[PDB]
Amino acid sequence: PQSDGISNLHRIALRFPKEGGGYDMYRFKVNPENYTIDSPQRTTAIKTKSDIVIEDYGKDIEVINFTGTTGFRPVREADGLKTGKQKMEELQSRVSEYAMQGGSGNVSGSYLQFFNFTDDSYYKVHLAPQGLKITRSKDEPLLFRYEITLVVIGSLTEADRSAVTTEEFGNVKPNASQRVDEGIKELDKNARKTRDRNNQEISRRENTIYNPRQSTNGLKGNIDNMALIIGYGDGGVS
Amino acid sequence: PQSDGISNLHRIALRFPKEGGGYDMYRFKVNPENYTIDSPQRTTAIKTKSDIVIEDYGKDIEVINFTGTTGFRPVREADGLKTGKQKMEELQSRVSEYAMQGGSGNVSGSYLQFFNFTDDSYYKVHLAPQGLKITRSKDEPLLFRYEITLVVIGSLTEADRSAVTTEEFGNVKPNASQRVDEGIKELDKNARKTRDRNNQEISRRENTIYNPRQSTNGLKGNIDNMALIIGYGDGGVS
Amino acid sequence: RFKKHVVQHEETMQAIAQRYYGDVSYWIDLVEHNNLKYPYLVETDEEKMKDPERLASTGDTLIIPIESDLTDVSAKEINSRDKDVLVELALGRDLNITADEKYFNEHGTSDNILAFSTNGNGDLDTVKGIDNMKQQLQARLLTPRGSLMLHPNYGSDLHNLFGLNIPEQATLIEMEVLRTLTSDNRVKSANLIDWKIQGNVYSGQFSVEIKS
Amino acid sequence: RFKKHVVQHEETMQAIAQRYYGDVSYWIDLVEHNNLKYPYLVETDEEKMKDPERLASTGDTLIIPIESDLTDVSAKEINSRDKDVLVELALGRDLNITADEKYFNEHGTSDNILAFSTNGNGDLDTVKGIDNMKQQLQARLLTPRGSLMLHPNYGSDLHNLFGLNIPEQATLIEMEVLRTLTSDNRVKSANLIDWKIQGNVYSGQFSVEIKS
Amino acid sequence: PKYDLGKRLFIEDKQRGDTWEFYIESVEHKFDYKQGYYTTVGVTRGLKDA
Amino acid sequence: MRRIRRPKVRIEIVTYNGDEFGAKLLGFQTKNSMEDDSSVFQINMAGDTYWDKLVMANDIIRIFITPNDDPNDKEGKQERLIQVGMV
Repeated sequence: PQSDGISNLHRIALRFPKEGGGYDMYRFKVNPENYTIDSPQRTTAIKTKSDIVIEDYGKDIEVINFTGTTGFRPVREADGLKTGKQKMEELQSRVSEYAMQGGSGNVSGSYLQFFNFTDDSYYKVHLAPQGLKITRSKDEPLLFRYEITLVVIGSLTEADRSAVTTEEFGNVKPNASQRVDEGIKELDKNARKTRDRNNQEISRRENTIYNPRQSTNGLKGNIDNMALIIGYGDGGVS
Repeated sequence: PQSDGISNLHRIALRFPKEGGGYDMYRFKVNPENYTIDSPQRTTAIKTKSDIVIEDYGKDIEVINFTGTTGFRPVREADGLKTGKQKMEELQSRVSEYAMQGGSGNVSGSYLQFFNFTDDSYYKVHLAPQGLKITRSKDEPLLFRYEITLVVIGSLTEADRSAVTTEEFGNVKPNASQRVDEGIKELDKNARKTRDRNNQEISRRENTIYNPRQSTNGLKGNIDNMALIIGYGDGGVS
Repeated sequence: RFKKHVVQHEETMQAIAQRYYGDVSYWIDLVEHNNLKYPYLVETDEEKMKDPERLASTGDTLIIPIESDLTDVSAKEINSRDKDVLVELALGRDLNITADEKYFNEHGTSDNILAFSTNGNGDLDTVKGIDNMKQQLQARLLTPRGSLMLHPNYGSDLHNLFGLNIPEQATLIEMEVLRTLTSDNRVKSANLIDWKIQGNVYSGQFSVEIKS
Repeated sequence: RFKKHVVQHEETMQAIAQRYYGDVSYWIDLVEHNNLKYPYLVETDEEKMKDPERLASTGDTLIIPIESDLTDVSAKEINSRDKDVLVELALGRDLNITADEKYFNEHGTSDNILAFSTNGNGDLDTVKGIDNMKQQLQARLLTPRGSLMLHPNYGSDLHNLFGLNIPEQATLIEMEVLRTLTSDNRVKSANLIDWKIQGNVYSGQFSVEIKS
Repeated sequence: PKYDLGKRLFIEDKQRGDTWEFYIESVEHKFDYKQGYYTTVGVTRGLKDA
Repeated sequence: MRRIRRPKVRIEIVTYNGDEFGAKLLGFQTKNSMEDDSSVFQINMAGDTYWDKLVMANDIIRIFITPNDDPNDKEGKQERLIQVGMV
């Protein structure tokens, strides 16, 4: 909530993956001076000789950028008494550690988790290519300023795409394929050669999610499992 | 340090490399008017039809840029009485010694140490592509302004790439291989030809940190010596 | 997958097919999906008495395929079996382990909680459809993330979250609940309706879009 | 390389492999590293008394390879029997020359200060493991940058940094010590935790992160 | 200048801890003050798990 | 009035699931020409997953393109296949 005469102001906090698993949970003690959010669209416009054609491909990657200053006067902390310079240095060190460890293409763990404690909204975010720009000019000598730009991956309400547990009814790991392969490994080279011959003969004679119940996709697996317990030719078929 | 609660801040200092061994330093009598640090990230975001792909490849170059002037008052020095003009001339000469004979001739130092006592931060820096920029203006008849941009090689606390020591457990030189080469130097032409023929014969019928403790990497090296000195064939094998 | 429909007064059979597919001509497929005789719909309910299973009337329920499974004979066959029980094919059947909701709700995150039980006599209690979905959200969320002895990243971080009662921490509990619940494909999405921080009691209530 | 671990109350051997390497499947190769008989982990010590060396029970250590060395047969054979001798072999053994520990700390940056000693009986003293590291660091730190007869650019300029005790000299000394310590690849990082002055006396301490 | 024609090339991938082996058949050098200094290494007959 | 278009590409593969393969689509080309004696197509894929270890050679990839909006009931709602071939 913002200061609206009904509730007191609340200020932004950022959750980071802890390198031992779990998290760190940093928070700002003075809120941003500028706050900007962009929502670009992938729409494109092409002009044909007799008509205009409007084509859209959906939402594009959002950008979050904000700028602010760390407070001067000392302020108590939930486990210390930390000054503005220590807070800014802690921020720089978190950011440096998060950027440097990403040298394997992408962290297998968390993106940064962002809580907008001011206007109700939550995002998962990544460091933008502008990065953490820190400056301190002649004006306001004892106040630090920080500029952060981020890109939004998705809402924090939704879990990871690949991690979603699919239906997986029936059996995704059928035993028929496994024991067929074991049988065929156990066969003699001449046996497999004759099986290849029979397959080629059948192919000549062509012309001229899995569930044992209410499903036909696994029909071949039951038939392929046969022709080895029963000698349907010196070797299986298909 | 700053001016707040703690004793008087310490100015920013620059350490350059002495040709004749040792080091020479340069402290600014007047702190810079502007001080900017850019820390971008090398990461690209490209959305697919219904997902967002984020890839990263490490931390980007941390670019340091600051602007300062030199006072008109004189001030005590370690040797002599140097005014702002002399100070800026010495800075120019130092930068020119580091830059002009950098690509030509040779410079003893491989890098420059940049000390931020006021910000309590340290880095190893090299002249940026923008480089030094000096300018004097109408409304500063007596003064001299400098503008410098830098690129951070890395943290000053870490050691140099070339001054790093690996684990190097056990012998690092496999003396058997190195003296097989030596024993081979003496061999007659026929011995070498028979060695080559034997090697070919073994080769065409194949498919059908040196430490002998807690490792098997140096196995064949000791066999070669033993086969050479004892004599498996006229030359040897392998 | 499918949609429900309720037959309305003098409802024209072709109007159903048009109303949900735009063309009229797919009504031949729809009536085959629902195992209807030629009298596809009838005003009088006494006429249904003669052939109840093969004759529908006002207020009866019909099954509407989605467009892709329209001409699949196998879907037509299965959709002729699961009439007004088709939900069971998507949400599934599983064993009941919630023997008393009066028990585990008062003990919460711990070892040695849930257990198999028996409804009726002799047949072990199998809990089905929406009631399977209740269990498969509840039993998931009570498990801590690391727990289960195959396929880790089950469960939730909920047991970590008993920190200070201050507002940020409450939103952190909302986030882990949302994260845990949207993790199974059977739910489209989730969002918070309301929350209430008592002196040491968190209370909050959440919507979930179960499919069908 | 490896990670240390301990047996917890009624933890199964499946549970460990799953938590550290992800897949439970790997426990099978993981028991060979700890040389365990079938009762791989067993709760009771009076049951470990059956044949003590071939088992682990509650409170005992365990060895956990990195995944690259998990499949190596040589790593299996070595970890099977060496057990606690792992750490010593992994961080090294050499002669002890810290004979006069009270003394070398009275004349550092001067030569002739270290010397062989005798421990046990009839054999030169040797140091191992963490103390191998305390020795080499202490000596290396107290050696000038170009004074070993081969592989120079080894040591420090600590003999050169004596100055007016103003803070810039103290940061310079800090950086030299950190460079000194971080030279050996076996140490991850160093950082200062205190620097302190007493007139003409420097004092301070550094924390070093040694690999497991 | 270490890379030369006909020389065997060993690569270690840090992205996922993989190892690659190659055989050099062509190299094309490029030196210019305008933009850095590059060296192409053509390879053939490459395989993994080196 | 100006037409509105919302393309929606699908990809199906037969020997990793095809629906996950289609999700990481970014762009493709399909050179087909009677002038020459060979038809060739190219597909650009994102770097999210290591495709080198997955997609074995000689697999068959089918591509389907949605011309315009489904619910509008336009003639373009046909899911016409654009090209099929062997990688």
